[PDB]
Amino acid sequence: GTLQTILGGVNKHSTSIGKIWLTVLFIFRIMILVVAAKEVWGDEQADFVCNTLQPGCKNVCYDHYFPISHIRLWALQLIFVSTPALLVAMHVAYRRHEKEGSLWWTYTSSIFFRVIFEAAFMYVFYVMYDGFSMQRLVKCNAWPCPNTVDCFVSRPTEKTVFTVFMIAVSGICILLNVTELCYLLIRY
Amino acid sequence: GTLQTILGGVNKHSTSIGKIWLTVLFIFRIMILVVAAKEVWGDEQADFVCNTLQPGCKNVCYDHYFPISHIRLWALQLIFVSTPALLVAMHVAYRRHEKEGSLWWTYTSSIFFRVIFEAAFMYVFYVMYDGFSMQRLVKCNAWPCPNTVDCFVSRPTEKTVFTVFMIAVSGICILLNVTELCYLLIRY
Repeated sequence: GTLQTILGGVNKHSTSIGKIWLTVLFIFRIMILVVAAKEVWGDEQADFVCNTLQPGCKNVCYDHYFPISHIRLWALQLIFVSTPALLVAMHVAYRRHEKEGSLWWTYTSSIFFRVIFEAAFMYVFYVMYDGFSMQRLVKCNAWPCPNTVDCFVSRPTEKTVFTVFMIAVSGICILLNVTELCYLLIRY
Repeated sequence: GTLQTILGGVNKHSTSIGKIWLTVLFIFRIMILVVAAKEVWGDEQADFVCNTLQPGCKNVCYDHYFPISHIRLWALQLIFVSTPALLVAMHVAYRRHEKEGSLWWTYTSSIFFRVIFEAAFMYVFYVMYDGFSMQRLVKCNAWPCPNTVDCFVSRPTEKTVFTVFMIAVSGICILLNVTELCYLLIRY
């Protein structure tokens, strides 16, 4: 709808890599998250199965091993990497309404925050889920589960495929931002 | 019925302790086993409850912790301590039909086997069940139970009360047999 119209304006104001490659990969990630990945995680808790009769053990074991869902993490990441661009668009429009360094300092800082947000969320993915591969079986001993209980994840393989996809694209977006930084560094 | 009539005959052929005290304690144990204890163990497996959804885990955990039921052990013990008396009764009757040392050697050996059988079964009770107290909770990890499963025993306290009763009486029967041995030892 209006999203592509809005992205058209920020498309008209960027650099070689920024106009084309960064914008395409950003839309690439949104499409994957929306049309494909969001329904892989639909039954994440409904189809989580634990071999026990203890009431409440399923709730605490799912919450222990999935403190925040993968799709919610990706939704937050896309929002954080798109706000610096949104700020520049309004900042330029505000400057136009009133009417080198002013735009240069904002644009350079704008791509600096995207690298930080991109790397921070990638780091969170690794430490929180201990690698990018999801297991079929999780062993849970949190109260009130008696001793250790076996619980089984829903669609672990398909979730691994989409996890590798999102991580790979995010790593590419980091490299593109770094090269854009270098092109504005050699300019001096 | 005829059991007391049969016990009357062996009552007429024994010694001071043997005629009265050993016979009474033997009948004492049979009454407890039959009229009281046998229905404490009636629902031993029916009311054995395990906190799991694994099919077959209840069967293997009950079999692991109760390889042979207490009442079946006591039934075997009473049979074994009553056959030496039964042999003497037929041996004497056979001797009567045909018609000091011959009866003395049999009678002395007869009370010797009762001590051995009484002590052997008491030893089995201790090693197999690790003391004379039954626990409410047993932890079981035999296949196919996943990890360790909590299982709950039926009527553990009442079974402990009758276990202490049968063990105490059996220990008294050992002492009575030993004193009878001493009385036939000082005779020389």
